[PDB]
Order: sequence, then C-alpha cells, then structure tokens
Amino acid sequence: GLSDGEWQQVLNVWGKVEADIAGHGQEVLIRLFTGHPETLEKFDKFKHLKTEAEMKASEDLKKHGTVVLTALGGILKKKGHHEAELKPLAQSHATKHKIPIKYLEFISDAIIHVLHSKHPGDFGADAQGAMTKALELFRNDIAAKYKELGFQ
Ligand code: HEM
Repeated sequence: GLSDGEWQQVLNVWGKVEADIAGHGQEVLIRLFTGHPETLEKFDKFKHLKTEAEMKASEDLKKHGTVVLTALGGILKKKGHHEAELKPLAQSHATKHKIPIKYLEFISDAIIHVLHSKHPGDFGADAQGAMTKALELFRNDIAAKYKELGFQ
C-alpha cells in the first residue's frame, strides 16, 4: 500500500521509462539474464542467446522488453487497483511460463538497477523508495495468486 505522494513519485519515475520504453525494457531484460542466467532458460526464444552482445543486438529481445514494460506500466498506472490486469499475468506465469516468484524479485531489483544506471543522480532516494514499494506490491499480489494455485 502506497500513499498518493509515493504513487506520484512512481509515475514520475515512470515518465523516464516511457520516453524510451524499448531501451529501458531491453536493459532490464539484459540485467536479468546476465545477472541470473537461469532465468534465460525460461524463454525458448531467448535461450539461444549466449553472449550479452547477442542480447544487445536482438530486436526481439527489445520487442519483448517493450511488451513487459508496457504491461508493468499499465499495472503501475492503476495505483494498486490492478486486480483485473494482474490476474491473467499471474495465471500465465504460474501455469504456462512456470516462473517462480524468486525471478520476479530478480527483475524487480533489475529495474531499480537500470534506473540508477540510465539516470545517475536523477533517481533520488525518495523515488527509489516509492518504486521499490510499488514493485513489492506487484510481487506480493502475484505471490498471493501463486499460493492459490499451489505453485512453487
Ligand atoms: C515486471 C515483471 C513482468 C511482467 C510485467 C511480465 C509481463 C509479460 C507479458 C505481458 C507477457 C506476454 C503475455 C503472457 O504470456 O502473459 C509475458 C510473457 C512471458 N514472460 Fe513475463 N513478465 C514479467 C516477468 C517475467 C520474468 C521475471 C520472467 C522469467 C524469468 C518472465 C517470463 C516470461 C516468458 C517465458 C513469457 C513468454 C515469452 C514468449 O514465449 O513469448 N516474465 N510476460
């Protein structure tokens, strides 16, 4: 649960992502895959990528980065009222993609990392705190649906 002050910070930070959604999306996925190579194995269409150069040169990775961040952004803009938006994602990720919640933790931290990297000195403590809380909320609501499904 975030205050309106914190949501305002979240959506302000998100304005940065939206000025270049593909670049941000790409770098988030690269940070995930290089930081936690086991995550790469969940994507049959990215598992072929072995090097970060190949990742960087992949237009399809950028495209998926756009899909992922577009979805997260739509969820963030709901300011916590995202049951309708989140439920199909939780279901697809638990039942089809089989993504354990740990990996959602991974990508959460990766987003924080990328924002600092692309906006050094421009991602303040208050903004990081708000964004972190937002991603925790997201994760926690997914986790609840995972439990429902008995998914580990
Ligand atoms: C902020 C977190 C995430 C968001 C917003 C998100 C969103 C999405 C969306 C919208 C899709 C396409 C629709 C669907 O299949 O449901 C998708 C597909 C997929 N996602 Fe996620 N995702 C997230 C995190 C992750 C993570 C951390 C992993 C794995 C480590 C992952 C693995 C996959 C896979 C394997 C697909 C199918 C890709 C394909 O074959 O086209 N997702 N995701």
